[PDB]
Amino acid sequence: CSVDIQGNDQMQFNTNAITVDKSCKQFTVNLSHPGNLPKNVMGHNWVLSTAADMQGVVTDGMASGLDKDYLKPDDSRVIAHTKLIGSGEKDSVTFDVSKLKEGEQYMFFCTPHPMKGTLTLK
Ligand SMILES: [Cu+]
Repeated sequence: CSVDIQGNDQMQFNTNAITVDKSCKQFTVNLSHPGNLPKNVMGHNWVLSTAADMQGVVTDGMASGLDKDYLKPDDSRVIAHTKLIGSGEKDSVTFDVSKLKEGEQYMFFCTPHPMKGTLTLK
């Protein structure tokens, strides 16, 4: 009931797709950042929302800026998120798998960078 994911200096996640076993009551993502660039210039976060909500999350996050991890505080669209990390740093996030609803489309993404993928219940 976890997955390790990396974001690198070339604005790439190392996976495009996360699957969550329905046996899991909670799920944990462990984000890391191979490379050499620091947070203030190539910081990554890992953020989960519905596909429909992603654009607003990104837009409001960019408006909120670096010190708020490029996320709007208390954004109710955000199901789960990590903090922003620079190279060598790590953050994990855990969420309640019962927040994932039947028939909904979930996406994960970094807010400052064009990096995204799908999250699916197995
Ligand atoms: Cu990023």
